[PDB]
Amino acid sequence: SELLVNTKSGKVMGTRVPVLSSHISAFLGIPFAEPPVGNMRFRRPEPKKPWSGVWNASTYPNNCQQYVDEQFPGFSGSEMWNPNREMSEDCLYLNIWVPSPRPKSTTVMVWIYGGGFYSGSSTLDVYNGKYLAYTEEVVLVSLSYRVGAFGFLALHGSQEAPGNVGLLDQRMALQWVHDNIQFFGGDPKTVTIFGESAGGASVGMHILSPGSRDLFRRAILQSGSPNCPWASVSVAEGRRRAVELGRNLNCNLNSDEELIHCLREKKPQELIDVEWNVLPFDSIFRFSFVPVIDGEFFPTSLESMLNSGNFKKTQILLGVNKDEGSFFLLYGAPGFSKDSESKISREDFMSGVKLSVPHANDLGLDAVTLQYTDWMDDNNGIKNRDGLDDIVGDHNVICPLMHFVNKYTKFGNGTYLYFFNHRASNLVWPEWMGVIHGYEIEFVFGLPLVKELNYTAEEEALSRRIMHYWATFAKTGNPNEPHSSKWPLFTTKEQKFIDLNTEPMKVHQRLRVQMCVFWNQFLPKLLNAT
Amino acid sequence: SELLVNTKSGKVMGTRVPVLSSHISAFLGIPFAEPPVGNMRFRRPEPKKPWSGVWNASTYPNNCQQYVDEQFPGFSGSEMWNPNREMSEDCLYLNIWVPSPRPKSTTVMVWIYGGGFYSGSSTLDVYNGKYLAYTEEVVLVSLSYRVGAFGFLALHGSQEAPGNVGLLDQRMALQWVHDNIQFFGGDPKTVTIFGESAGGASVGMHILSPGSRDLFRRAILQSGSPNCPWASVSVAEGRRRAVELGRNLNCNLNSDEELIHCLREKKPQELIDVEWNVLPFDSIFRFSFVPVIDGEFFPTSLESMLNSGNFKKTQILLGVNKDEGSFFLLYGAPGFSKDSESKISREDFMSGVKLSVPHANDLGLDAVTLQYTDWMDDNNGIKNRDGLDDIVGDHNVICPLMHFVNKYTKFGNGTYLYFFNHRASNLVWPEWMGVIHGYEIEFVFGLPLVKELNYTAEEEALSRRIMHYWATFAKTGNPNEPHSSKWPLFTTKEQKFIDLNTEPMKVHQRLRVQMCVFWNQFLPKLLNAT
Ligand SMILES: O=C(Nc1cc(-c2cn(CCNc3c4c(nc5ccccc35)CCCC4)nn2)ccn1)Nc1cccc2c1[C@@H]1CCCCN1C2=O
Ligand SMILES: O=C(Nc1cc(-c2cn(CCNc3c4c(nc5ccccc35)CCCC4)nn2)ccn1)Nc1cccc2c1[C@@H]1CCCCN1C2=O
Ligand SMILES: *[C@@H]1O[C@H](CO)[C@@H](O[C@@H]2O[C@H](CO)[C@@H](O)[C@H](O)[C@H]2NC(C)=O)[C@H](O)[C@H]1NC(C)=O
Ligand SMILES: *[C@@H]1O[C@H](CO)[C@@H](O)[C@H](O)[C@H]1NC(C)=O
Ligand SMILES: *[C@@H]1O[C@H](CO)[C@@H](O)[C@H](O)[C@H]1NC(C)=O
Ligand SMILES: *[C@@H]1O[C@H](CO)[C@@H](O)[C@H](O)[C@H]1NC(C)=O
Ligand SMILES: *[C@@H]1O[C@H](CO)[C@@H](O)[C@H](O)[C@H]1NC(C)=O
Ligand SMILES: *[C@@H]1O[C@H](CO)[C@@H](O)[C@H](O)[C@H]1NC(C)=O
Ligand SMILES: [Cl-]
Repeated sequence: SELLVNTKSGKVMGTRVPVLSSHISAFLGIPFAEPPVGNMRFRRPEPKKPWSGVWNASTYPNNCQQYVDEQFPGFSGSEMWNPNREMSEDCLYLNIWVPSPRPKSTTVMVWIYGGGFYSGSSTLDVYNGKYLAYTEEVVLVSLSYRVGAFGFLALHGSQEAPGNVGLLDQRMALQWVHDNIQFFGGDPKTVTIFGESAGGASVGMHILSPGSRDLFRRAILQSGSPNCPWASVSVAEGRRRAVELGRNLNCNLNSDEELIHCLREKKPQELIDVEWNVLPFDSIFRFSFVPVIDGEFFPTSLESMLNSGNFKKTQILLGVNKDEGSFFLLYGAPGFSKDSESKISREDFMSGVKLSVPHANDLGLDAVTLQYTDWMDDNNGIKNRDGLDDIVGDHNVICPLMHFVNKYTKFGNGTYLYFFNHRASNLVWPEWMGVIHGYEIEFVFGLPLVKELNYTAEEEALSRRIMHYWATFAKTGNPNEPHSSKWPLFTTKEQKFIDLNTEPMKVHQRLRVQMCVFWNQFLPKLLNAT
Repeated sequence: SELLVNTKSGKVMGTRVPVLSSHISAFLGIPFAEPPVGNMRFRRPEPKKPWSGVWNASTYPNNCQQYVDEQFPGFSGSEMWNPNREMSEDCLYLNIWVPSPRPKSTTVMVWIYGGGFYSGSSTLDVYNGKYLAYTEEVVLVSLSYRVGAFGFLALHGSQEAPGNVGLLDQRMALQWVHDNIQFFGGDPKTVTIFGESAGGASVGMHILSPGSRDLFRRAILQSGSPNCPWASVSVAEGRRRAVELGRNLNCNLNSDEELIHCLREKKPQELIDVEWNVLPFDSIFRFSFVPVIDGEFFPTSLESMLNSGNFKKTQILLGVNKDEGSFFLLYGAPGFSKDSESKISREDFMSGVKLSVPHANDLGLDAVTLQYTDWMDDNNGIKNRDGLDDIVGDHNVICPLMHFVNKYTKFGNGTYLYFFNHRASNLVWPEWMGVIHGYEIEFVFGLPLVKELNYTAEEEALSRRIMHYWATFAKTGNPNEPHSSKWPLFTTKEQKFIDLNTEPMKVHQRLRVQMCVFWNQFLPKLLNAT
């Protein structure tokens, strides 16, 4: 009744779920695509053919095939991001939380997970949509999309592996929401897409892409933006990496057809076991199979589209965390450890700068080093550690996002910018890692409202504040409720943003402006000239 | 008797001068070279031919021909640097102050004036040697040398205008002191050469040049060093500037012989009136006719000599003032005025860095700008003003001297480094100009001991401290008297220096190390790329 919904592709039966001493409706694992298996590996997705009978939507779906992180086996801080369901190429499903009783036509929020375009799952505990759906009375959808080679192997000119098909998975789930969310009490004209890291870059890519623009109303980007250096490659580099994948697996490389036929014969984990081998440099915060600037999903270069205003004009809300770079250093840079303060020697600092800016020549590396080194105190291991942390976060997340925010605001209809700098009281990671990439998600999704998880009362209040900003923005284009302190519009001239933490809101201006002139203006000019 | 001295070139008669309620002997205007006039213009100096009779040495000599500064007619702050005697090409003279009664064999200090190698006079009020000679019981000499085209026109390969003849003037005066100062009670084995700005660069140039090394014992460099960017040119650039001088005067340019012959026929003022026209760029802190790296006075490049230890190994005392760049901006950069706070707009800032680093390409100018701009507050006219001030001082004086001191200390026998940051209570210049290039000289020469000049008691104490440091260093190679606070040696590892001011001594380390990494390491590497 409330749990039995007839959609344009067939009937679905959801389940009644408890939430915070109440209940709401969950529809888990609804298919929005034909399974992209067999001959459909690497191909654009196809709409799900209608089914007869009742689709059982009581259980989370499979997760897409991906490299599983084993660096810290059994450690919750890393395991919380790994697939928690069986992995399968048959993974194109979405999940829906609906307030109970079903509202008439309410705001919809669609979550796009991150994971560097090589990993990610809609089913992680921190993406549980029920607290936000219940607390803010929104219809909350989480989609899925192919990652790694399965989603982003790009042999431009082939229609069998054109590239960007994981972005097209996202778009097909948005099309399904557009066509069906009315049956779940959602308003298809008031859909907000939001996501973090690669999911934030994805949100920005749909803002840019003409074929995506009519499938949502407004957007939220968390710790990612479409212009991030890791978020896309050229057609030539994508082809190079695809050919090198075939080389690693002893494939015929004489033609796209023969290469693709070979790759389609391999078991999924065979592809995954060599995926990191196709990267051109030793690096951190770089991923093998990512979106390609193809001339179709992206009609021209990202920068030209931003400069000309060739993008969807709407409201955006976006922001970054204080220490975006810290876990990346843990995973690939010398001298870092989860079990120590990770004081970094001068030698390991120089190695880390090179891993962090792998495309830079030696003069570019010198420029980065000078910008982040205190030459009154250059053997300070804490300053070396924190300097590397800032390099990774500034280069890969904060300054790309500030470039996006300044270009977008010239043409958009409203920008709201935040700086999340609260360290959770119950964090399992060491203090040197600070406010880590991804650790605002648990506040956005209301996990501190769960007493059993042992957040402080101020952390519950912060989460409620953030959920209300997010959902009020989603409903109206403005995070502030009329009548009371106000989160001010970010403007080209004043460039205001707010901190998000347990203290009373403070307004600041020009987020990280000094370092981002270096990353966005000077270093690109230096690398181009040298 | 005491005032009658027979030298190797002939007899001289000095004069008895009052000083601080006592008296000392002065020997003013002693010739040490043949007048470099007529066909001797531009040529190496010749020793003064012996004279008969008694040279009347009671009067200051003529000053060398030079561009006279008329920017502020009648203003003492600028007029105090202009020639105060008649100008003449017949200007190669020296002055000697001798304690009374005549000492037996005492320490000698020889002053080399600055003035950008285009100006300067031994006879300025602030170079009056009588207070230092009387107070510290030293024999004090001030020499002279040809400036401008007369001293540094350079047509390499010609023996008629080889370049560097002003430096050979200085060397001939050092040779005269070596041969004759014993007759005045001075020890030729304990001669300290000291000088400021171009005079300080000159002192460092005699440290490097083999033909000079044996003519002094130890050295003091004030706000100047031999590697300063304004202090030398290549043989090719020296030739270009010489030919351009001839072009400005409608000279035959077909050979060095004809060019030189044309220039020797011109009145001195004719050369001076076009001197500034040969500079390659609009600039500040750049001078037309300066030492040339010739393969003779300087056997190889300054950097290669510093790197190999090819220089005199002895003790040095050297340092800088807080605001070296300030008067240079007043003289040639937009927005600066002696009669205002000189708050600098962003537009005038950009023009100022271009005038300050004239040799830099656009990428280099961006790098300077980024290094000295606070992008949280880029329209602050006070920050823009002080940033430009720092740029001029760091690039032209402080960081070249810090490079010299770090290279010298690897091979030398004792380095003492100071930072002079006292603004005089009776200064005639506005507050924004701070601690100005040249304004430590009056303390070195003891002018605050003259009650009539209205220095404070604390400033007289500071002057007495500085004169005792300078003279104790001259006598012993160590500015400290073994018995009490102590000025520590500058070492490669700890890099210590002291402030010089009216407060109790502070020891610091790594003088302006952050900016000097930029000027000494990064920017040269940037400018040398594709
Ligand atoms: O894995 C590699 N590099 C790497 C991984 C990552 C990485 C790891 N993870 C784990 C995912 N978990 C987390 C997520 C987030 N936050 C986290 C916070 C803490 C811990 C895990 C997190 C937020 C966004 C969602 C995901 N994400 N990114 C980031 C940057 N570089 N390199 C690698 C792995 C195997 C083999 C090789 C390599 C390298 C690559 C370079 C060439 C040579 N290599 C190999 O052969
Ligand atoms: O004079 C010019 N520039 C300039 C002068 C100077 C300059 C002036 N002076 C006066 C000397 N007096 C002082 C001294 C010292 N301190 C002083 C402190 C305050 C005032 C005068 C001082 C300490 C060292 C001894 C000298 N010294 N340096 C410094 C840097 N740039 N440019 C100029 C002049 C005439 C014509 C032209 C130009 C420019 C040159 C560039 C090309 C175009 N130009 C001209 O046509
Ligand atoms: C050397 O020159 C000085 C300076 O002109 C002569 O001394 C001046 O002489 C006049 C009268 O002859 C006195 O009124 C001044 O007081 C003197 N000034 C100084 C500074 O001494 C001196 O007589 C000359 N001696 C000679 C020519 O033998
Ligand atoms: C749907 O699946 C769940 C678990 O697999 C089960 O508990 C439920 O009864 C199923 N409903 C059906 C088959 O109608
Ligand atoms: C958004 O657009 C409306 C209508 O064009 C305009 O009135 C409003 O000022 C805009 N707001 C912003 C923040 O651009
Ligand atoms: C949460 O707090 C309760 C109450 O003290 C405690 O029993 C439980 O172990 C805590 N859980 C965690 C994961 O810290
Ligand atoms: C100076 O040289 C002497 C002679 O070798 C040496 O004993 C002394 O340690 C040196 N002093 C410094 C400060 O280098
Ligand atoms: C010194 O001060 C006195 C009184 O304060 C004044 O008469 C005299 O002119 C001053 N001298 C100078 C050189 O300024
Ligand atoms: Cl100042």
